[PDB]
Amino acid sequence: QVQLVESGGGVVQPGRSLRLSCAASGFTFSSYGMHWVRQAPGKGLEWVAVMYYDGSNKDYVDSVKGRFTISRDNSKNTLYLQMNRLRAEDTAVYYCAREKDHYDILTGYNYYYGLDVWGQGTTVTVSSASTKGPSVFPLAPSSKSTSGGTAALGCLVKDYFPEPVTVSWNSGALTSGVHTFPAVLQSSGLYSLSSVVTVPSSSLGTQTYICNVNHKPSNTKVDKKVEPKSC
Amino acid sequence: DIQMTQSPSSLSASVGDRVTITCRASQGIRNDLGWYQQKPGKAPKRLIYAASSLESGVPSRFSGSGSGTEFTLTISSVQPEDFVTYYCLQHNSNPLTFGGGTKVEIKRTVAAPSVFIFPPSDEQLKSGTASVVCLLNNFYPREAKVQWKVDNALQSGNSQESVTEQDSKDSTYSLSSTLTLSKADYEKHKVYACEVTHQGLSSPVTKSFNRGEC
Amino acid sequence: VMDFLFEKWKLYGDQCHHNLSLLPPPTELVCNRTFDKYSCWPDTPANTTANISCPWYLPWHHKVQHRFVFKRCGPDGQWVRGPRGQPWRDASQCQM
Ligand SMILES: *[C@@H]1O[C@H](CO)[C@@H](O)[C@H](O)[C@H]1NC(C)=O
Ligand SMILES: *[C@@H]1O[C@H](CO)[C@@H](O)[C@H](O)[C@H]1NC(C)=O
Repeated sequence: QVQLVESGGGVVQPGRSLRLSCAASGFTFSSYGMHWVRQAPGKGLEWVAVMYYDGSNKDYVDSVKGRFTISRDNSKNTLYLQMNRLRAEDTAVYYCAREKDHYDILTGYNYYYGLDVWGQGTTVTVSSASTKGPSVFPLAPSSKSTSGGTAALGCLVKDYFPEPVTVSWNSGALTSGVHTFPAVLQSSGLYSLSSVVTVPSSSLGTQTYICNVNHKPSNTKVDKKVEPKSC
Repeated sequence: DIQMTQSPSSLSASVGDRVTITCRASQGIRNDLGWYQQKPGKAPKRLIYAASSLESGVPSRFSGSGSGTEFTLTISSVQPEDFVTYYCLQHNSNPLTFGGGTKVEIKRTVAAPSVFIFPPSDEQLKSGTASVVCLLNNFYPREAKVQWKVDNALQSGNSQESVTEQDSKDSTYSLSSTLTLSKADYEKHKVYACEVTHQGLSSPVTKSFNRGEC
Repeated sequence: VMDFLFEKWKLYGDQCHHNLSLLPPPTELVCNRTFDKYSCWPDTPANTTANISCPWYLPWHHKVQHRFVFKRCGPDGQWVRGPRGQPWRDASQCQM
């Protein structure tokens, strides 16, 4: 029943500030040191901040010193993170972790045991982009040739914001050979992904292929038919 | 500032194999090191603490060892669910520092990619931009080289790549490469080619369509 | 569950908190008095190292009664933090 839950994440423009919260339960909140850890979209783990009980012992990773503030409200077992003057490098998922320490009286040493319990996390995206539904473009089968072996087709989900977007095929009926690619961040600051599926070249002409693109943020729901070309 | 050098970045293993992940600290950290497992889309989950101790409820195939500057994570026999990313964490000094991470991928035979090229869709051209996509389907290993050419003029800076996670079914990879440009540039150039360089290929493949619905 | 060491340790702490209760404000850049969980230290001038007789809650305090524990005050005016930012000091003389 010991759990951590981080919330307050979302989209915010560089320069503006955001506040994150971390609720705890199942354990005695006051008796542990709390950390924040973050992870950029495609990168590894990075430690950012840490408070203990006091809170006379707050430390921050260099890139956030004088920019982030960590605090805690023990009455309602909640940890906070003040994020100011946000920038690109702050774009990441932010976790909160628990750590136990121990003071040895005879020695005078303080022992730390590391981060043993984390939360699911919450995403923070710093960008000046506005919510936008994707324009769904078809990719047609058959290239140069026709009717021989196996072919491939799909949908191009271009210029949307923010993540995520769900893609389906024939309302979920088709799940074989389908590769929905992870979205790429375009230079314009907008996202764009490709969803693809491989089928027997014979299934063309009879079978109807429709990709089902769903972008919740903009309340955009599009169903696109994919048909062969001529030339 | 303690640097945590982790090796390797990614490794090759078959289920049942013995796996070894090493962590070298730039400064002595005693046994204040711990290992972490992270499944895609989920928060990290500690496996080893105090370097040599096993977290409660974790398989007995996971074991850590070492102290001071050298550490090692071991999986006596890799399991299908163990093929995921692992991080080491030092909690000795501030700042707290993690290793680069290690991605464990299941190993198979080589597999050349089936390549497909898609010209811009008429509906898109109407907007003023043209995206030409290239698909490398179910290949292996991940290492792949994609090259764009218009009028056999090698393109650079106008395309982007994306690769899928290893397939649960065949353990292969697939990547999409979107070459993007304006309706103008697209209609003064002549031949659009997608060149793929791979290991399973005894010779670089090039799939070219030419300036039309073709 | 009686812990005689803990009870004596809590005693020393109680004693230190008060004694630093009376002492008047500093007239210069110092390191605020404190009980760093080991010993009670007074207001210490910046860039100087403070000394104290080994704490009496120690079981072997009769063998180290003549020794000293040290705590450095930095030029900042801030006490010294260990790697993890905890109260830091030199109690080598006082150890068993
Ligand atoms: C600290 O004290 C030493 C010895 O008293 C002195 O020489 C030095 O100038 C001082 N260092 C500072 C103020 O950083
Ligand atoms: C302890 O501090 C006092 C006061 O400054 C100093 O005079 C004395 O030398 C120090 N004692 C030792 C043993 O270092």
